[PDB]
Amino acid sequence: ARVTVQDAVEKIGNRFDLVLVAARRARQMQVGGKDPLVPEENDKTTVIALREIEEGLINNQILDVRERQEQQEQEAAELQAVTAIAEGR
Amino acid sequence: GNRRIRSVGEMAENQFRVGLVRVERAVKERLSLGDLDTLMPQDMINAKPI
Amino acid sequence: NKLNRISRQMLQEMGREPTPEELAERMLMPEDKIRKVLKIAKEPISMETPI
Amino acid sequence: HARSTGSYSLVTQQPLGGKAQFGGQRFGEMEVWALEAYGAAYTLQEMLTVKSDDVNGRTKMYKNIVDGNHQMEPGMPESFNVLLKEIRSLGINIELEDE
Amino acid sequence: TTDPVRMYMREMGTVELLTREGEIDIAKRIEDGINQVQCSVAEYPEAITYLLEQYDRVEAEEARLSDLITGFVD
Amino acid sequence: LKAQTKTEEFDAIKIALASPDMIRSWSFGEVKKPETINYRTFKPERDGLFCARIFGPVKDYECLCGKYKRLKHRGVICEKCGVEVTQTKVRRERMGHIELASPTAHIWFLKSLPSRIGLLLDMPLRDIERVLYFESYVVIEGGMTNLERQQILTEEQYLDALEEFGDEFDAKMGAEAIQALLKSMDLEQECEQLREELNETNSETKRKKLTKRIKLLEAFVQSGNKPEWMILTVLPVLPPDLRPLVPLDGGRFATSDLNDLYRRVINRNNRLKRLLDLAAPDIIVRNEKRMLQEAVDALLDNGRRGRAITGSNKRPLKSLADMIKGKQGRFRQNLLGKRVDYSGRSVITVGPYLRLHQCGLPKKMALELFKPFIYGKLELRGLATTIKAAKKMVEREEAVVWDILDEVIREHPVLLNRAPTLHRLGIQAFEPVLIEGKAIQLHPLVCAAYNADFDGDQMAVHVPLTLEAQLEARALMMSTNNILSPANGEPIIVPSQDVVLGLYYMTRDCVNAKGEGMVLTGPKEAERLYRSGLASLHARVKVRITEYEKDANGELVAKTSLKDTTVGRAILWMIVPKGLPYSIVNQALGKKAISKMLNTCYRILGLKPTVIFADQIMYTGFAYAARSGASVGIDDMVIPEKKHEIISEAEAEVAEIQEQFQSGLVTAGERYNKVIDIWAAANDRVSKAMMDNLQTETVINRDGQEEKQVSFNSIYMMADSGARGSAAQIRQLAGMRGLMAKPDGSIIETPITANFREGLNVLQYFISTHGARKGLADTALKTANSGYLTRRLVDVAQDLVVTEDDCGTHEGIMMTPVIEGGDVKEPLRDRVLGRVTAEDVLKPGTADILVPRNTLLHEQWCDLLEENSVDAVKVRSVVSCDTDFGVCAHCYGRDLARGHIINKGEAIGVIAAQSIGEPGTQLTTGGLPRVADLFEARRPKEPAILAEISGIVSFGKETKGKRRLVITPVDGSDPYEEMIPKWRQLNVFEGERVERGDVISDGPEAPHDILRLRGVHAVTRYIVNEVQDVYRLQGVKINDKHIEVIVRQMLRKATIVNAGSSDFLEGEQVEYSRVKIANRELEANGKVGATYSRDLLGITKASLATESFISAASFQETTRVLTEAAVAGKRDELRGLKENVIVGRLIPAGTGYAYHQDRMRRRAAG
Ligand SMILES: [Mg+2]
Ligand SMILES: [Zn+2]
Ligand SMILES: [Zn+2]
Repeated sequence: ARVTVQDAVEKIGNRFDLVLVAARRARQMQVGGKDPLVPEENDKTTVIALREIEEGLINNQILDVRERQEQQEQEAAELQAVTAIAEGR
Repeated sequence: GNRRIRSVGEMAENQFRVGLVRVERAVKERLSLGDLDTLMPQDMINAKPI
Repeated sequence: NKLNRISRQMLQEMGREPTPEELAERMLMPEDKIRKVLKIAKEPISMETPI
Repeated sequence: HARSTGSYSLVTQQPLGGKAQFGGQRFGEMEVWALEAYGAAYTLQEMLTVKSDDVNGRTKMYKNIVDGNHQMEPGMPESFNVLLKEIRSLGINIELEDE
Repeated sequence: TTDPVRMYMREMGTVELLTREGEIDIAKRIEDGINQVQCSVAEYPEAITYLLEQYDRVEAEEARLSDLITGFVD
Repeated sequence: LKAQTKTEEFDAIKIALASPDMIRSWSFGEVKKPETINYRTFKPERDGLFCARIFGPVKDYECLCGKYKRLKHRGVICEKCGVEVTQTKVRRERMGHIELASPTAHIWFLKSLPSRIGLLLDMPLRDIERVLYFESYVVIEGGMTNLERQQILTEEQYLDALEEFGDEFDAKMGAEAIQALLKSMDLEQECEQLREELNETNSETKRKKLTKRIKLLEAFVQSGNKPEWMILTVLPVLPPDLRPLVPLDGGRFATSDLNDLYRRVINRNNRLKRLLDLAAPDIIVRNEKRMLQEAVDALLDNGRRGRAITGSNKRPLKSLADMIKGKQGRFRQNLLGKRVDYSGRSVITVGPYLRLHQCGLPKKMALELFKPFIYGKLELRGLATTIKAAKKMVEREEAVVWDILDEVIREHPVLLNRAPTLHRLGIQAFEPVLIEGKAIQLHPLVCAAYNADFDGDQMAVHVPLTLEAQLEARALMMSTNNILSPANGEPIIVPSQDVVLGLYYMTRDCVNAKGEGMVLTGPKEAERLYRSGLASLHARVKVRITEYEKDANGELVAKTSLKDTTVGRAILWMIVPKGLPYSIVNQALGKKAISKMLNTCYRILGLKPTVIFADQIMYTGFAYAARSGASVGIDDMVIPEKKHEIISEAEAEVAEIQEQFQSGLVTAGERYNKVIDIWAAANDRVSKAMMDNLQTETVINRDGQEEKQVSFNSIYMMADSGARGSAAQIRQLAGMRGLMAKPDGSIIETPITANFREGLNVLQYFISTHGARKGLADTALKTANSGYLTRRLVDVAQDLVVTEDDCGTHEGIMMTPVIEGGDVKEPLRDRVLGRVTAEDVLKPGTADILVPRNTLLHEQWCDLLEENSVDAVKVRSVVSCDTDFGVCAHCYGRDLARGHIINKGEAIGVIAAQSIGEPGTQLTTGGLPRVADLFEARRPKEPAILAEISGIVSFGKETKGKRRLVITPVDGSDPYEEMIPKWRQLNVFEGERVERGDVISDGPEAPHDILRLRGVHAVTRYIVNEVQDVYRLQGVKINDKHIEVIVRQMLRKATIVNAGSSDFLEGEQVEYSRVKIANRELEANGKVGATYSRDLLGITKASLATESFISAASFQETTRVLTEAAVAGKRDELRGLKENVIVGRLIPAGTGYAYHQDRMRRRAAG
């Protein structure tokens, strides 16, 4: 278990944005889009996300960056599909 | 000395009293127009009211 | 209304009150209709009734 | 007593024990303040919307719980939705503006 | 005092009760009035021919006698 | 880009009057008949209050006639009887209408206390009602003849006026007249004329009402509402399912009273329509119109006229206004307030084995609670084919399911709640532990925050479904994250009784005990000595210990020495983590010291080390207390040997004073007080006798003859350690108990000479009863009163939340020690702790800054202030914060259950109110009612008076009932002379100069004055110091912060003085205003800025003003709020807490604060 979140609160000051950020990450794992960034002890995504904050590899900046990266990762696949919609003309 | 104690017996008497007054109005109302020997003390006094 | 009238006399006349089938013979119709008629005739209870 | 998903009141959709499977615990105003003192917004919304008063949100939630997706698609509590019609039943025009 | 029961009781109480003779007076006035309109209806040419066109529909089975007249004198 | 038309996510809300066509928009048909259901087949009769055509299908997706029963057919309107086949849910939405023959007045706008139609037309109410009942004629658009526009005429008078002027004059009566008035009214023209007339005549009587009326009018103009709409043409009908006819058991039916009401309105209406085509006389159609008016009024809000009674039932039928209204305001969110799924409850028990972060949960409760989680998890791993098969599994309770439950339980917090939730600790999150049995087990250390005894109190459980709720629970509401009271930084997790009795018995020392004098290498072999039976738990011994001090730079130093200690303290040291010095465990460890231990541990090592520490302390406390074999016997209560003699000597005293009264040497009253005094002194004598005997009487031998130490007698240890019991209660057990008081409040002069160890006779017990009875009564009533206090408080605060980071004002209040009459009734270090300095503070010499400008003052900084002699520090407060519409975190303080500075977005208003309210149970002029008077600003009964202005004053005129006081300023103008009644004994020296705000008499002073004359900082200091006096007398620790935020809300409004933008005398928000003159200070007008005067509003008065009307309709009187808003067309933007709770979206605070912020900026933007 994770008894006290104090260490995570150190990493992100607000402690409310912690709930938000840890949430956003916890759903990335629960809905299967991704996998944990740190050994899962049988901890549910709630606690796995908190360990990821404690280890400093996940926060609002990183996630926004990663997501902004993934946007271009899908835009690369569909590149031909959506440009084939030239029928708009 | 100014606090009096009632109990089932006293209270029931009051309710039975209330029943008799609401039946009283009826008995007078019927005995107003009553025909002489036809009606008797049954047709007047009801049950349900008391 | 006809039933109320009978129930009035029969209340003290019988000393208890006419049985559910008592007014039935007194009334013309099939006489089992007392139950049906008596039910739909009832007025709905206020849904705001404090309990 | 414990209750997961029981019956619901008709007039306002709210948990009600009809089977002697008891209606849920009563969450009061003081408890709302308790949630307001903590920074917990989502617990409070789910408390007075999907867990109780939202005739839609409740089913959309339950299906997600078995699917393994913890979310809420909250919608509007039916209580407030009734207050709108009750106000609107008078001569008062009450609308929801903007976007 | 509001309570509309009162504002009725007080509004009608102004109207004075009719004497048994006064009743016939008013009733007599009615007869004159109606007979005027009855006579006034009798003086319209279209009012007759229409009644004619209606009874011709009655004899042609396009209507019934109950839907036109309630009876004459007799 | 296009906006939208269909469903977006709305912000704000608007409310206004409804046009007849507007009402028709909602209506999907006109209800033409009073019929409800067919009476045999219970189907709805068409065109009736229940109608399939107008409203909706009785059953889902099925036509009424039954022609189209297939789920494919949807948008089809049946050709036989038109019913669009759709879910029965739509019968809960679609409205209807009724077209009324004659116009009808809306009871809300006729009878609201400030009658709206009345003051809109500038016409009295009784006249307007007289016209509605056809009891007189009223003029409309009189033209130029003889008559006023609003003049009222009688029967004969109307006739005479008509013969003279046939046309160019008009008069009507009844509803149609009023509607004609409102339509003819030109608001623009009336406004202009009223503006001129306002200026011309100067009288307070005149312009008060004048300004009130003009405000409404221009508002009503700006509203968009047209006056005619207060008269109903069309009447909306509420959807059927909101007043259902649904069947019951035994075939009986039950329906809402509205039907009974609605039915009536229709009939009368229909009859009137009939009575028009029948050409009835006036006297009848008039009566019918009145009857229609009565029915409509009764429908909307019943009880403002005749109070119509429902059919066959005496109890008056509940109308639509009573559905909204209630106790208090709205039923929906008010207590109480909606039932919630996924919950349960039961009797609670101990469970001492628990770690502080967990709780025992009965097996059966958890199974039923997590049912959906269990169902979904069972088929995720494939132990169940489908959801149904999973249901059968848990319904069969197959053995395999318990392990699956351990999965869904492991990391998944649950919420625990107790009955009187006061502060936020009333609900706390725990990690569930599956437990056989039906009782909830609760960690002892938490029992204090809940005020939960074990005498059978029950607790409730809530499951946090959404992911955000799990993380909110774990990161906010979790047990381990709140260890400190938000009211004061002291730990609320302080060990309670058994645990502290253990540690007291552990670190204690007797004079001679096994192992005395020996020396040991370390704590490990100390326990080895004790557990093996060689050494006694308490014996004086030197042992080598290794302590730690982190006094280096972020670095733990180590030092070892031979400490002179006991065996128990040696053993206990094993728990103390790292950087604490051994000095903390070397004492006797009473309940007071044992708390400061945990506190320091928190302020030094941080959170995590303190938690595991706390757990260990509990475990060892219970354990060692059990070894101790502490008990309580009847021979444990030692009565003084001198008691009977003391009673006798005091008994002689009473007979002496009595002899003096028989001979008239002393008056009756003087006797009573005297006799009462000697008995009281006697009680003190006996108390301090048995206390000496009981405390020290252990007399024991070490190698010599004698010595005496503090007693090991059981009951003393309880009272001494701080576990339970106190000198007062002990005094009642052994020494005599008190002098009770007769009911009228006097105190009987023959006290209770016996005690509980001895017997009480008949009389003594009987006299004891009143104290008991008054005790129980007082608490049981004062408990409710306390709650009421919190209510007003959270209403007046609430929406206050930390918004900016630093508002950047140097302003703040001067914090000094309380220094009351003796030495320091409360120090400086406590007053300034955790707050932020307003400006840099000097040493005794200067160009030396000890604390630099705004810095959080923590334990080291406060001690640095203590190192130097600095006696006074100015501190930023929430009352002075420059931030508008909120408080900047820099101005608040650090306080939380965590030591860090308060986070951005935490809602301080609630926690302020809660922190003040929770201790309110312990209070008892003076007491809890004194607090209520303070926060309500109430001016006292016989107040003092303060000098209005500085300068030399003198007495003037003579005795009229006021003897005038004339003040003469040095430079400025004299003219201030206040009329003070001279029969009140004065103070102010007739020949001396008094500063403004000096004592012109004695007695309390109204804080209104203090605000006005002395200033803002002065009054806030007065409130905090007075209320803190009240609480501190009872021993309640409440930080001044909380009191200050309530204070800030007290002064939210101010009254303008100067002008150039807004109105002269308007009371208005200092947030709005200050932001308005700060905007004006530049740009705009060069400076047109207006001067205000800060005002003091009592708590119940300040809560009245809230911009959002949805909030006000909650706790205020619903009817007035809705109306007064509906005329102005007020648009509620939410933005607050109360309102957002009603509508059911994210609170604009805490976790939600990100949402509202992100939305608020999207709004009024591109
Ligand atoms: Mg109890
Ligand atoms: Zn059909
Ligand atoms: Zn500030």
